Amino acid sequence: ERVFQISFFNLPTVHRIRDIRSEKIGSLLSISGTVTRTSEVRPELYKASFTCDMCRAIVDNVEQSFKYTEPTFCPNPSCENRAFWTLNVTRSRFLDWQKVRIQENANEIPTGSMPRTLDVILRGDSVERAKPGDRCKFTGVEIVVPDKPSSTLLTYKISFLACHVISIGSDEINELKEMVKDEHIYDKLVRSIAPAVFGHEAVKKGILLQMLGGVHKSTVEGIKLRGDINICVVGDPSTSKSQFLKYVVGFAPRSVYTSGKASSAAGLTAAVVRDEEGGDYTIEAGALMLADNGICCIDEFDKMDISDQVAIHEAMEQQTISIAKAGIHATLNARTSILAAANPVGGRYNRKLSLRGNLNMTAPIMSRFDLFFVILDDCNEKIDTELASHIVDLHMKRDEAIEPPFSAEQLRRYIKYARTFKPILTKEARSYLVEKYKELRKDDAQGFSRSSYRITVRQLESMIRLSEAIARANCVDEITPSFIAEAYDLLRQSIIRVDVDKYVSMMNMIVRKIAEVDREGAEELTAVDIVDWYLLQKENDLGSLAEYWEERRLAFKVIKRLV
Amino acid sequence: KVSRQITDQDLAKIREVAAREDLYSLLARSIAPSIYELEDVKKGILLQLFGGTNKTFTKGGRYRGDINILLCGDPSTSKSQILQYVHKITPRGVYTSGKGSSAVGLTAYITRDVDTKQLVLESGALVLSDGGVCCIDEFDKMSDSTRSVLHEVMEQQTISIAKAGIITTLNARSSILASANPIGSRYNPNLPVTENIDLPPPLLS
Amino acid sequence: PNVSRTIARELKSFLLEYTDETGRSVYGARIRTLGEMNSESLEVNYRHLAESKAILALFLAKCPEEMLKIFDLVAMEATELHYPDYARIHSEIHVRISDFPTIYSLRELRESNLSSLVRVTGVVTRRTGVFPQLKYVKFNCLLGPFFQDSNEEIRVNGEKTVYRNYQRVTLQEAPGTVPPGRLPRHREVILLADLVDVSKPGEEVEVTGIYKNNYDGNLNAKNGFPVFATIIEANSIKRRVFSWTEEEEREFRKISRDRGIIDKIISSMAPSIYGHRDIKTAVACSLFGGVPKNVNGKHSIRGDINVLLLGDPGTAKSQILKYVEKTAHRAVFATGQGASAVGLTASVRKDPITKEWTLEGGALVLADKGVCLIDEFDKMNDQDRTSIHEAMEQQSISISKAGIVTTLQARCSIIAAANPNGGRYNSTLPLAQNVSLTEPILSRFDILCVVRDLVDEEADERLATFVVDSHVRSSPIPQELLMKYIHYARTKIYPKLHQMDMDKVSRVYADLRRESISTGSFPITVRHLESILRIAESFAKMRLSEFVSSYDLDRAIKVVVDSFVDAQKVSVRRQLRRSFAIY
DNA sequence: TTTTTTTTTTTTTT
Ligand SMILES: Nc1ncnc2c1ncn2[C@@H]1O[C@H](COP(=O)(O)OP(=O)(O)NP(=O)(O)O)[C@@H](O)[C@H]1O
Repeated sequence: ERVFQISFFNLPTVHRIRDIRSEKIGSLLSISGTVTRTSEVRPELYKASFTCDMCRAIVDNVEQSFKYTEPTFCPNPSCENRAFWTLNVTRSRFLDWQKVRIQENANEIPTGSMPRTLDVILRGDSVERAKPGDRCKFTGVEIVVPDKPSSTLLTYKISFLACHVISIGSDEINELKEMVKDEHIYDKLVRSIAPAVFGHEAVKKGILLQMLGGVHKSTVEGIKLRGDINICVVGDPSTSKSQFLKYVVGFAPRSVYTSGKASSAAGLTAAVVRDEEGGDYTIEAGALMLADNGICCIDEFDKMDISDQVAIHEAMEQQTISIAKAGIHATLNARTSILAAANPVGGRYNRKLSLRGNLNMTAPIMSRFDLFFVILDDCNEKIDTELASHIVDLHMKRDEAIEPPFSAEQLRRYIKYARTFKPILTKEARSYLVEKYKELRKDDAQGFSRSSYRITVRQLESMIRLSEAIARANCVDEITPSFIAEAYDLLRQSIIRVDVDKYVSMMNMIVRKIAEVDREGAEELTAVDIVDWYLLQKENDLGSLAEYWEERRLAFKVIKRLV
Repeated sequence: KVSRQITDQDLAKIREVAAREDLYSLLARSIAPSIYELEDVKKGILLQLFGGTNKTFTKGGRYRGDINILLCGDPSTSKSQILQYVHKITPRGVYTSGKGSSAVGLTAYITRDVDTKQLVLESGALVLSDGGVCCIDEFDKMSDSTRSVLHEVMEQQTISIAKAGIITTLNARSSILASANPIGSRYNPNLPVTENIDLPPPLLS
Repeated sequence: PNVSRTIARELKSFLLEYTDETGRSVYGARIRTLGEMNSESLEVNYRHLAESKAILALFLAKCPEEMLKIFDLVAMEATELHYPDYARIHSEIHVRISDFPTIYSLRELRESNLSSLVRVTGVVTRRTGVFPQLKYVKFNCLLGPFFQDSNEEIRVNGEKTVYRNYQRVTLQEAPGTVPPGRLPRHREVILLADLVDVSKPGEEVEVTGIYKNNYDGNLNAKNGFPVFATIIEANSIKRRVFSWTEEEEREFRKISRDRGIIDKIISSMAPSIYGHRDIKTAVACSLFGGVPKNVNGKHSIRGDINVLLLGDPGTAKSQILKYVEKTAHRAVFATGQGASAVGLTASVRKDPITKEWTLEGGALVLADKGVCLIDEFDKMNDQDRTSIHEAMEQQSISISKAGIVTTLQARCSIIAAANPNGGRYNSTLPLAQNVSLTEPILSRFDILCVVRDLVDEEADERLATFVVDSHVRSSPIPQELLMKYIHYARTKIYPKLHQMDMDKVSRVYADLRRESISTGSFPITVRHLESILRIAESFAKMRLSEFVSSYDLDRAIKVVVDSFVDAQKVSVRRQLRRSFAIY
């Protein structure tokens, strides 16, 4: 019950595939490069029991040669085989193995080249540890393989093996206790995130809060609720919002990022690739695959158009995406935040634009990403000199020595710690979140062309999924009224960034005409003019000629009611 | 053998050329011996091969030295001559036309090895340019999937290939010069500039 | 060893007279079951083996292979005491062996897992038909009888040889459960006897069987080294499992006796949802299916329900559809288009090398007797949408490609979810102004589900207090029960109306259509009328009345009413006052 | 005692 496997590492020097020569045979060597086509693992004979050999020799050992046949060699005595082996499989101990062909890396290879590459076989428990696309340190063992010479009583080639492979190519919570003491690490975690960006404030938070997880769980029975969080940041190009995005990929784990129109469609969707060839239906990932459980990023929704808009929105509700070309029936685990930034369809604000018509996209995918968090970037003279101050300090190669209060990597390990929390407010002061959410829609109630949306029933779930991450921020669980208050108002800005029964229609517009106009003007002149712009917007949503006339004689009848 | 380690004594011949006053003009006039006037072009293109410096920070950064430059004017300016020239001087050069460019065209064709029957990742015209200088014709005339590899490397300064068997998002960093023409091809006197440059001013930003 | 005969002596004890949950051995009940079911497939709980002796259970980790060989041979005996027969019936039964974790997935497998019992699971993929295996060699004499083979038979004969089923099945791990970056490495799995052909292409399933390798095998030149290929033969198979039994069902009818069970299943269908009791009615209504039903030897009409759910942003809509999957025994989730696998075309592809064209079923084929679910009709091309309109008419699919005349059978009910043109509420004008989809494909659907709204105050305090109460986890029928429920009734109960009280719906349909002229058109058809009975028959199946009571209609009718009524524009102010008598 | 095989038709797809 013992078979021991040797591995040697930290080898003298990395050698190229172009460096591969016959001298290296039977010798240790370090090489690294990209995977191609990992093949399924199938056992190594090592030793076998095969016998008899005519008729039972039961001889069990060795036969470890590379064929691997056969036993039956020089048995028993007296069995005199020759004969059958006969193969005895059960006593044979097996191990591993899979063939993985490595490709030579692009950065080193001298274009035009077309890198010439051979197989790395994984013999040893070091098998399977590899992942496609990565470069990895290997152990040499040049040797050779059978399919120019022939053994007269053949053809050979390079077979690369490694007895050892690495994928290259504690007390810091005591740092974290020190960090989880302060009140101030809440604002600290904020000014410490992206130095490459200046100002923009609240939006920063969400980014963090995006890397931070939500509940993304329960409550049965039934569907998994969200969970997650989502942000589409917008503003006039030159905004320097993209500086956020490279910060996503340049900070966050397993970050997938593409802005392009061309994915294409599938894309985050599967292709499906046909012909493979040979029976085909080969299912592309595509795109978002390793993106699963990660922060996905896009630019310029104008430049992904409308075709795929809701097809990447499958994961924005179901959180998983099935994919149909008339391929084979499938569904895919997508669970991810999707953050992005389109440039506004006017290129600017478009103050007046309700953000709904601001985006050039549909509420199902729009209402779902919460929340957008508008930033318009403008000139201001001081600010022109402050952009000429700090943005300059970024322009600066030096001083680039200005630093955040948090070392970036310690912020990451703080997250990897903050990713452990599963904070839950069961607390009865979530009653306050009701009133809040109630008063969240009491205002958006009119106009329905306002921030509404509604705002969406999902924005209650969103209201929750905000304080989910607020908790990981403050590291305590069960949250609080203050915590959600943060997030609620925090929505409230970017919903305000969207801002710029006979007599129930009459007392509607009696105080509504003044609601849109008595703040922006006098609410004066005559009584019947208030009727005349109303014969404009009344006729279009009324459902008869009779419902037109009670939009007439009632706009008469309430006038002589209040006159 | 064929159809560069620097010697020491011409290095102080370099600094000798450095004390020479007109090296900013001089080398430029040595850039394009074929072309008359347009000295701001030789000027710029001089500074193109000297373009920028690497900022690696602690992390992120990598704004590089990379500089794109557009040029255009009256049709056939001898722009294609400076492209066809500078293209050849370069350690890694790149050149193509408008309408001869698209998204699918310049990155990772990932074709089969053919004769050995094995799919092997191929570098597209953009991966090889990584470092050095690209060149193209008439950005007004580029297709819609064209610019989709551009929106991709201008800032990302990388390229993302996850498809088929193997996944790599690999870097591309190089300065670039595309020749072009106004829509006219005369851009006509007066007029607002943006439309006259074709394209929206957001894309030109 | 012969000492294992003594093992065989005790396992019999665990195998037959063992009892669980206050007597009533699962054994005697199943033996008796088939038995009466004579399906010669016996199923064994590992729940029990661990509890009693964990030494027989570790025997599954050494060599389960032959352990079962005598094991089932005892069950036979144990079954024989119960049924002194089967000498004339099958004369052999092998046990199924329910779940034994393990709980390994796919790609992680080691040679240490060979010859020892292993549970596996994954999604069904391209499969062969059934070829009978040879088993025991036997002839007229004529050398003698030989065993064979799993599978060698080395190192010529036979006549009366006892044949058995054999089917080889390539199964691949779910693209959904696929770890990222990876290609779908896959496994070959053998099926025998009752286990044969049970599984069906494209579904998640459990394969219980042990691993085989041997031998060389044939790869060789692709390796250069000894490699014994991966094959796994399943001692049993279970889909991603549930079926009713005698006791559950006998209690289950005791639910069916009470008046308001129909009412109960209403509040049960949206357990975490709340939302509107309005729609769920039509949801479990559709979900319950209906009588086929044939008029000899002609058209079978339709017993299957066509759901159209109009959408609205932020409405529960996309959340409700997916309840039906883990609800339904059988379903296919297609989303809308863009799309979700598959695009619902039934295609035909020529197989590798030299073979003529194999026919791949449209996901509907996967969904037969079940229900197909779609959302977001704004996102469907006019290309893949065509064939939708087909299935709900013929209850089948007929495609184009290429070289083979065929027909199929599609019994799929259909749940339509689609977001309104543009944003929230679209036609203050007639709702015909709402849908982008053509009316021919619209009226095809029997239940027109409208959702809302422009904000109301109190109802959201209602739903959302309920919501912040829902998320707190981190009258409804128990959910195990209601799936067992609708399914139980869908394999059995077959409702019929009597013409006596049902002329009333000819006259009252006259009432439901004469002024369906009064405002707009249509979205009625004569199919629309046809569907009403299909709505009632379902509730009858929930009441398990076996034939339609008058009230069973009142359900259906009342549904149809406001299914049409708020679907009408504000002019529906009048349309209310007419359909009153249809209350 | 084993030998030896890539176009043409159609398809589903951005
Ligand atoms: N009773 C309820 N009413 C409304 N929303 C609910 C209810 N219960 C839960 N929700 C939540 O509200 C969300 C709204 O989902 P839904 O409106 O269907 O997304 P969607 O608008 O359909 N996206 P799309 O299908 O593209 O239009 C659900 O996913 C739940 O998280």
